[PDB]
Amino acid sequence: LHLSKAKISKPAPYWEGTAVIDGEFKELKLTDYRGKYLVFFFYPLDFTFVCPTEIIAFGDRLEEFRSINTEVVACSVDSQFTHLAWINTPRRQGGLGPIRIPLLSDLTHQISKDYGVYLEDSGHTLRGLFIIDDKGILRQITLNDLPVGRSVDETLRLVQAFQYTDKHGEVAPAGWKPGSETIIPDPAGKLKYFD
Amino acid sequence: LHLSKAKISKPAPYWEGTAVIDGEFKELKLTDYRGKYLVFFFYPLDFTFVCPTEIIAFGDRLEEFRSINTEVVACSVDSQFTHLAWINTPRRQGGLGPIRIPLLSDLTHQISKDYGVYLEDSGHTLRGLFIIDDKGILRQITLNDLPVGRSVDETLRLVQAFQYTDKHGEVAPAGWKPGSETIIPDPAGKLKYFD
Amino acid sequence: LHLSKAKISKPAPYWEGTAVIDGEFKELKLTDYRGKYLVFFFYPLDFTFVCPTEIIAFGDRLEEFRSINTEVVACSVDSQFTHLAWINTPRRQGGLGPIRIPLLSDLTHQISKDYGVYLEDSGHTLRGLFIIDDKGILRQITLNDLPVGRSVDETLRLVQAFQYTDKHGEVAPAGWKPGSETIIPDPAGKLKYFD
Amino acid sequence: LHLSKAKISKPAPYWEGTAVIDGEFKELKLTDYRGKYLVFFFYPLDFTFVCPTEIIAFGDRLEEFRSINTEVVACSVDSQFTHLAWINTPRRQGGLGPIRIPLLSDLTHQISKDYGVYLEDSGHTLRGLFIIDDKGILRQITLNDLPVGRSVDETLRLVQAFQYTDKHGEVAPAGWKPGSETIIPDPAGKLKYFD
Amino acid sequence: LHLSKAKISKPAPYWEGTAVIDGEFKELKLTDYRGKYLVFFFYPLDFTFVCPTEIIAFGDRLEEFRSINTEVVACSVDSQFTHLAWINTPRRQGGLGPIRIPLLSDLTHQISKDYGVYLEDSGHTLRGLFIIDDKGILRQITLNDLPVGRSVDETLRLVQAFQYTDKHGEVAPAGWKPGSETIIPDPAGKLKYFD
Amino acid sequence: LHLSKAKISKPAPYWEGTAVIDGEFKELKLTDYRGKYLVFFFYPLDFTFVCPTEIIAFGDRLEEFRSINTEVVACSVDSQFTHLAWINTPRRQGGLGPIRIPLLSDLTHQISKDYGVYLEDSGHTLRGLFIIDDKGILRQITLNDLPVGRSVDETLRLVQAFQYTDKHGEVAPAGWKPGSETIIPDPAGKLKYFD
Amino acid sequence: LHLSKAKISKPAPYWEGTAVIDGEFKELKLTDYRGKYLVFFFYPLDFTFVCPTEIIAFGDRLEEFRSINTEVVACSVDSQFTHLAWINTPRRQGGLGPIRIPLLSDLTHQISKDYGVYLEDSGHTLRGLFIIDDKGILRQITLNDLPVGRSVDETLRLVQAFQYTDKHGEVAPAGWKPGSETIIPDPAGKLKYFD
Amino acid sequence: LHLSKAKISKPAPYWEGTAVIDGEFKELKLTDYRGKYLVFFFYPLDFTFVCPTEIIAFGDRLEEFRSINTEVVACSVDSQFTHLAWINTPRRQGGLGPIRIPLLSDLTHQISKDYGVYLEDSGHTLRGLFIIDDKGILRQITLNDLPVGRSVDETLRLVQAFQYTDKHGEVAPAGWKPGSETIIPDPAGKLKYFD
Amino acid sequence: LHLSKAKISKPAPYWEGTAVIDGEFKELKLTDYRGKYLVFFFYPLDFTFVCPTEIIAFGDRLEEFRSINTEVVACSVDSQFTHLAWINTPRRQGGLGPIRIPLLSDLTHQISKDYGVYLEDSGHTLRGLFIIDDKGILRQITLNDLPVGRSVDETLRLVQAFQYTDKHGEVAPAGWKPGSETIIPDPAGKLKYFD
Amino acid sequence: LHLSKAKISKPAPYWEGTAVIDGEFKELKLTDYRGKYLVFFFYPLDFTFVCPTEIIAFGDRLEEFRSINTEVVACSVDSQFTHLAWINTPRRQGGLGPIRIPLLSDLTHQISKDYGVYLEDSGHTLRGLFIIDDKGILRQITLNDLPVGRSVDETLRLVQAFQYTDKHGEVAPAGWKPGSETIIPDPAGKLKYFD
Repeated sequence: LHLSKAKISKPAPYWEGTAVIDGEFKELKLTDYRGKYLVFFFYPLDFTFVCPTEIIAFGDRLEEFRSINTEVVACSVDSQFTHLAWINTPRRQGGLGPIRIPLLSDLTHQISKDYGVYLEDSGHTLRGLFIIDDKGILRQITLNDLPVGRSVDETLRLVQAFQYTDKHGEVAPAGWKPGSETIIPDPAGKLKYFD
Repeated sequence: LHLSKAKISKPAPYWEGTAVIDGEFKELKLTDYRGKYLVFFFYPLDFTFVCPTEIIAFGDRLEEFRSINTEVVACSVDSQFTHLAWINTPRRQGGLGPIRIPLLSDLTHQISKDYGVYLEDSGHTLRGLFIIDDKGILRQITLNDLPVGRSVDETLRLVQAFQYTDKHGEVAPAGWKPGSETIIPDPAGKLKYFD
Repeated sequence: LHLSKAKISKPAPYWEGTAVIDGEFKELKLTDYRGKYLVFFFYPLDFTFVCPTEIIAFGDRLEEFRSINTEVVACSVDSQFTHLAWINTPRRQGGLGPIRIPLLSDLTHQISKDYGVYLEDSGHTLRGLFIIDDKGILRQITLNDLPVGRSVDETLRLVQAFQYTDKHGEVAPAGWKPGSETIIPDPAGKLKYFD
Repeated sequence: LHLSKAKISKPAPYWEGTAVIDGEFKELKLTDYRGKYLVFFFYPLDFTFVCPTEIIAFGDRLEEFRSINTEVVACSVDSQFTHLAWINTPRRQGGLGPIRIPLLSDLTHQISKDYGVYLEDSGHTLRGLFIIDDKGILRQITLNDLPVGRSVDETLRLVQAFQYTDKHGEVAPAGWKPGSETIIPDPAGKLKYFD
Repeated sequence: LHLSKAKISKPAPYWEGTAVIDGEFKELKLTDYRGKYLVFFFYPLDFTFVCPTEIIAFGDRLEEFRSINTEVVACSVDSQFTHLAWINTPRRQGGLGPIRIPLLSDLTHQISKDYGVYLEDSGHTLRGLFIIDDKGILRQITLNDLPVGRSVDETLRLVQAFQYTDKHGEVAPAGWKPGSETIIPDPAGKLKYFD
Repeated sequence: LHLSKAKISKPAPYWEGTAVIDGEFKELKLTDYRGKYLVFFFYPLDFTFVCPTEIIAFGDRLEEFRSINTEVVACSVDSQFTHLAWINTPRRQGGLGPIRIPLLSDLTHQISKDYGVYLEDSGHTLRGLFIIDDKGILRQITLNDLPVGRSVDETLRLVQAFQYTDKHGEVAPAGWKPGSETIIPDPAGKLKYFD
Repeated sequence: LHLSKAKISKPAPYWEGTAVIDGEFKELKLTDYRGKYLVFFFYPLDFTFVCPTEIIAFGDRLEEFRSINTEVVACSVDSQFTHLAWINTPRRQGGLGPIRIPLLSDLTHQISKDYGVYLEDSGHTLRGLFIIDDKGILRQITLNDLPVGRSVDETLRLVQAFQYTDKHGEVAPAGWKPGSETIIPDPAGKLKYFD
Repeated sequence: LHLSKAKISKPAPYWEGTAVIDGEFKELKLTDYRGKYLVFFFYPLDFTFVCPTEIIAFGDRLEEFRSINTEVVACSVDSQFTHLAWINTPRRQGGLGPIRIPLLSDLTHQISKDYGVYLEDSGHTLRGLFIIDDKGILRQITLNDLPVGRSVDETLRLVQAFQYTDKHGEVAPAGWKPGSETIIPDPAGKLKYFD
Repeated sequence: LHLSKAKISKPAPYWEGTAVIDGEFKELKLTDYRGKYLVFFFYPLDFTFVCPTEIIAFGDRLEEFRSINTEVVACSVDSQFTHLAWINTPRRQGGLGPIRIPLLSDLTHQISKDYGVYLEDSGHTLRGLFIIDDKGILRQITLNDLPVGRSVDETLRLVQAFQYTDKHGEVAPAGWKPGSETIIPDPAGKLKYFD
Repeated sequence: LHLSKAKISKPAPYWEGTAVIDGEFKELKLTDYRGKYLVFFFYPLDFTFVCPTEIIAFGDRLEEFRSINTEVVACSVDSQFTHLAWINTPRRQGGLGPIRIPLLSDLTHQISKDYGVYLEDSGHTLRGLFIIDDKGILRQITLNDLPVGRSVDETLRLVQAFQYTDKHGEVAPAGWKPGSETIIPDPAGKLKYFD
């Protein structure tokens, strides 16, 4: 039986720990992001394979999140010292190079267990991404098995859709992008859309 | 504390029930899909709002899954009788019209609870999608809060990536599509990619 | 063992939920009925067979209840959206047509379990009818297996008898209808009836 | 919480006891009735008010049940000796007179408690009636608060309905009597009834 | 393991219920007897064999108790309506005829069980008699198997003996009757009797 | 709560111990008496007051028991050495003198506690007497508070009544003595006695 | 496992009961002896064998205890009435004759069990003796199996030794008697004695 | 609550450990003494005050035990290395000097606790002596508070008494020594002694 | 409370995991070391401060262990990928450089908890060293708080002493080094060392 | 499982006991050492082998600790009396001679068990040494199997290292001694040491 504190439409489970932020160690906590959307994602291990490509994909596109009031934080079970060393490893060596996303350390595994992403037999997490709104409420959960990375395009579309539906109180159909048709969640009002 | 039987890299929890399949009631079970990938997704309620758009999006693109050895099954807590009535409601009335995807009924809520998608306060599920491989192993889990639909494009990309990595035993970086570069999961072999 | 909170001669178990009333979604509560008798009945499932005939029979004869200060509420495990769709289905198609009885939705199954009528293996209720007096006290319980409908005539006879015996403190013999002999519940007084 | 062993669609709870049958004490068992429908009914107390009218009502119309392969048995918490005294009491004194219906004695209360009809505060049953099919399965439960008697007509209508639906596998609409239209419990076949 | 609340030397267990007293139903309580001795006895069943002989033997000799400030109450598991019908049955038919002793009803079995005289296999009491003093303390317990009646003479003897020893603080030898020698309960004082 | 193993109509609780029999110490067991009725009685303490008079009353009339195939055994918590001293003490000093009834010693209190006659606050028994049949079944229980002794006449009457009803299968009315009428325990048969 | 409340150097377990003192029954308590040493001893049974010789041995030499401010109390499970009978029995018949030591009665066994001397299989005590100081602290425990009696000389020697070491704070060597050398309980001080 | 395994009449608790025996470490066991009486005694601590006097008093008188087929073993919580250093300390310094009695070491405290002589607040034993017969049954227990030594004379007296009563099946009066009168344990036989 | 499975003089707790050996990932097990002494030490974290100096000190002095049949294994909670990256970091940068000691990865924390060295609040181990003999038995445990490194010289001294005492069965005094005096563990033999 | 209260980085477990200090018995408490470092060490047994050499080693070099504000205390399960005897034993006989180090006694074993050094099978401690800082915090634990002594030099090196790191907040590399290079525990500042 799988156990987690992470529930959609409930407050995201609180976390705090040491992150590497612009080459320095800093205390970071979930509530530092109140007032903004947060994309909080776990990756298995520093110095491995799919993991740097995802951090780099989000990092290189960070201004696309920051301009819609959204922050990104990545997390693995490695220490902050390992995070720093990986950052100071050239991208060509499978390193990260300099990076604008905080890398949070979950050495005690408590944060992983709370978000239900810890693999007990391996001692690290799978690829779990969490979208948390400006009120600290968990809106979306995406978990991938180890071999397959996530999509920045898809995360962006999700954040946009949650902020849109937050604002207008209509609902976003399958595949919705900005500029797409939405639905009034009324059995009479829905007919606008379905005609 | 959230509880489920659904664990990535473990066998997907077994299910069986009545589905509507080409306008008829039929017994359907998870293991009927052994040997093929399965996209198994839950939606909140027949005769509601985001729900028909997702069923229709997958349904209208079904041959794109069937040609990569992948089936799709949708599920809600409504009865098979309600599923049939919704199918026999014109798309213009927010109905489904004829549909090639089985609609599985989870009236006892046991299947929802097993997949960890049941909302105890509402009596139906959230938007939870599950990708299960040809061996019955759970590979990917996507859960959306009620207001925001899923993406057929993204589901397809995920299925493709899991089947690719199944076959070649390399790993798929962030945003991977067919034709994209992969990584040899070796600290020496990974350097091919990172150069 | 079978369990229920519904005990004859004790206050009927409190319920509240969404009902379709006049084609609109309203909160409805058991306490809205204080001051009136209430026939509160569960039926298995919208869009089925015996179920429409029973709802229609009570609806079409509503005045016979209302003119003796009695209201009627029907309940299934279906959603309020499925209720509304059934109401908008013509009677020729097994729909209800417009209806003057509230259709209460018990989607979480709380109400059905409190009344002891929920079938664990099927995920819906059997045919359970409850007669609740104006003080909120449960007077009568009628439970039928699935294939056999209830009787509006028998329900009305029971309501009238509970009303007559509430008022006069005589008791009602077998088959009593308005205009029939009653019995004074005393070893001396009973002799007036039996001679 | 209210507890009982009696569940519709399951074997009626087994019982055995002393009954008065044609003036004599005999051991009577629920399994004596295999092969026949059984109307099994409890009444509060010998030498009381509604109770003799219900026993007489069923008694005088017994062949109406016996000619549709149905037996009737009555039960109260009173002793076999009290039952026999009551039989030997003239109808004109609230007595029973001779009757063809067995009066089963439930002095220990185990039968009452098994059928969920025992009133802990009072030490006797309410008016509970049970229709049990020829396979020993419970089909119908009718519980009345003390002041209001049951109906022979209605019991007869229900027995006929269960027998018809057993034999023809159609279902019986609200109010159904012999010669009334039934419904084919299929979404297509139902339309013959509804149209 | 046999259990009861009735202990010699301790307050007799409280009881209350409905008795037939001069043809009427009245609430009777143990505390109604404070200030008087009470012979409180159980008998198995109304309309049986030994039982009317005992009730009639104490009833017909009631003045032998009242003139020594002693009341008599009889109790069985039968309803008060059965007690009244028994009273209205002529002695020649095994009835009681009018009786001056209250007949307490113990339909719920609570009083029988508190007095340790309830027979779980039969659903009624054995023949248990209890002598309770004016202060409410249980002094004497006599329990007989079903086939053998008790003795009014022996009961009188015991009451007279307890009243004598209460008043004079001497003790009553085997077979003591009024006018008989008693013993000063003292290793010195006793010699007055034995010498 | 008062606890005991002694229950009417159930085998009398097994006992064994050392008794004084014709001035000698002997191993005695309840089962030694199988095949005959036994009057087994407890008295509080050797060298006390009511206690010798009861033992003497039975001892002096022992041939009245023996000639109806009934034995008598007395028991207290005192040791067998105390029993012997008391027997060797002249009747005029509250001693027993020679005696033909066994005096059983219950020094460990096990026998007293099994028979429910032990007084935890005093460390000895009250005056309890038991009538056990030839099959070892307990038929009668008489418990007196300390100040009041038992009756040999009443005990003989009970033994005679049990033996008579054992033999003829009729039952014995209140105050029955040898030569009195008995009752056939049958609703028709009983009318022989009452008419 | 053997259980007791009596522990050396801890307050002796409180006791109270009825003793025979100069031929009279009197309430005695352990606390009556505060301010003086007490030799408290149990013997198996009145009217037995080693038991009288021990009581007589102490009784005859009681002034040797009294003159060192020490009292003696004896106890068995026998009743106070047995104690008195035994005292009133001449020494030449194994009786005690007059005696100046209280004979405490432990009829309920509580005192024996508290002192750990009670023999569950026999229902009396072994030969146990306790030396309790003026403060109520248990100082010495001597337990003999049944066949072998205690020693007044040895008991006097112990009481004298406890009182001496209580007064001078030195300690008493093996076999110390009044007038023998004692030891200063100090690594240097001890050398006075040993050298 | 005081606990121990040592009960008079039952096999003495098994023990085994390392003893110093003639200057050497040897494994010693209780069963090594079968066929002989054993005086087994505990003393608090090596290098203390009363303790060497007791060990020396039994050692120096060992032939008084061996010539009646009795061995002596002393035990404390001290290590065997401490026992040996104590032995190699001259008597004049509070040492033992060479000794013919084994000194058992109970470093783990298990033996002390089995014998109920361990003092939890001090971490050593009180002065507890145990007389065990040739069959291994515990016959006698003597426990002294710390400040007061035991008596070799008393110990000899008890051994001689137990051996005499074992052989002759008579019992030993208070103060018995060899050559003293014993008692035939019989209410008749006893008169030979008392008369 | 602190818990561990590592007990001196008991078999060292089994472990197995992935190690970096010769720059490659290998399964390694405690049982691979049977036949050799093993120094098994935990260090807090790769890429830190005291940790490289200790690993380097043992690595650079490996021959001193291997020439006396002793191997060395280091362990932290870091992944094998972080170990490999640290090994590929030059010593001038706080890396290890190539290394001839296996670096075991304890990512699940199982091994660290089994050895009692895991710090719950920090998510890594303290400085814990374990010396395990050739039979797999744990001989020595050294635990240091974080800021203070261990000593290769002290470890080597300990290994040599355990080897010398395994071989000769003499014992090693404080500060013993090869060539120093040893002690024969006997009270007589020890005198050769101490004179 | 092995349990202990001693955890590095937490307050050393509190202790108190009798110690021998400069030839005398004194109560000694762990809190007596607040304000100073404390080397607290356990040794198996007085009058044994390695144990005196370790105490002498620390004893003779005491001022080396006392001049760096550090105290030393030794402890074994032996009594204060045995400790004093051992002190009074010439060094040439494996005795201690005078020593300035307190010898604390742990007769009850509570201190040993609290520090996790007690050997349940043997009844004494292994060789466990604990370095406790001036704030009462545990910094270092060294446990040796019985055959191998500890090192004064190494203990001294550790005390100096903890004192240096306390005061300067740098960290001490493997092998560090006074005058050796330390490390600044920061990823940038570390490079001064490593380069």
